[PDB]
Amino acid sequence: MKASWRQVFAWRMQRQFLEPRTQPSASDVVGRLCGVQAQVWSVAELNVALRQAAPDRESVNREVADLSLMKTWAMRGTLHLLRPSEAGPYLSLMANTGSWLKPSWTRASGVTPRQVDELTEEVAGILDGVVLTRDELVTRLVADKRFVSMEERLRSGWGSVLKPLAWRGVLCHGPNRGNKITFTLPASQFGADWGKMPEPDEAAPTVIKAYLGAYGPATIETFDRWLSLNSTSKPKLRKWFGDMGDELTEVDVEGRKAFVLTEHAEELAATAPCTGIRLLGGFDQYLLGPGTKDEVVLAPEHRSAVSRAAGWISPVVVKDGRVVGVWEIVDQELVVTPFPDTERLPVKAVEKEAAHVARASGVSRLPVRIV
Repeated sequence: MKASWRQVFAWRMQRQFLEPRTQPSASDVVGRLCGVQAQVWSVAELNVALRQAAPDRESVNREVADLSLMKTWAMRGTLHLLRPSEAGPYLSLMANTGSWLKPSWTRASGVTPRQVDELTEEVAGILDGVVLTRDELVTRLVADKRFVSMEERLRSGWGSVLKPLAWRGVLCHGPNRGNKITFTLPASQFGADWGKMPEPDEAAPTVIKAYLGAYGPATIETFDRWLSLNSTSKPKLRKWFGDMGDELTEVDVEGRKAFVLTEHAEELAATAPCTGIRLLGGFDQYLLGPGTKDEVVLAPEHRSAVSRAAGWISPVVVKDGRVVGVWEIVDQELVVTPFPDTERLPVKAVEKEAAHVARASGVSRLPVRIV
């Protein structure tokens, strides 16, 4: 079949609870979006709240509190919100990349593959039904003879060393102790909601299904870029997609051959081309799904305005499905900065979005300035 990009954009925005507007729970949003980047917590709250007809940013904190959401390291090694019952397949595929097996990882971390296995085992035992800060956990570890020589390596580079453990499912965030972050065992925290982790082969079709269900149609390259910055074996990827067979449909999207779920093929073909304005927070999944690199969404000459140093992903103005500018809250005003070659933004449409963002931010009003 054929489809236009504006069809695809409209369909994606329907799947991602952007247009039309409904009132999904935080778990519904996180589940649908295949996770939400949560390194900056305020940004994760906003991106869920903006996907609710009546923005409810505290829904994230509440559902984290009642343990219907987990925080751990997943895609591309970054901190994600995930539904605990859905986390398995995602994590299994990350472990499959075996990033920590590379000599370069060993040289940087100061931890051997043998030692990663030992840490996996020991951390799982320490955190079983136990909540510890980083320092508390590291202190427990170095009491061990296998790890006493590693104390310096573990403290300074904990952020890197913990990721294989997260991917293997032996650690995740516990409840915050005041302002400090804690770690615990997923199995003990989530109980019957924590399923046994699948092998990568059985997990792959689940992850691919979930991905295409929000960010389809897409290529294999685009999928693995989102998953792991293209770290997966390419022959393995070919088999994963191939074994799904007619569960997938090939779509010619204005020249680009891509895969969509067959169950969504007819729906996509009937979707009207994307129209309208949408104001998305920073690090939004609408962008990160297909990737900021995708030139049909974001023009290459304007990419540096969105994706900046230290991995900053700006809030974006989306018009007809394409990124046409950025925005920022300054002095409790919503300041919009369109790109030079961007069409004149209808002020009333922007102001309506600002009111939606205002509610999602927990403030009464956000005056608009277009710069």
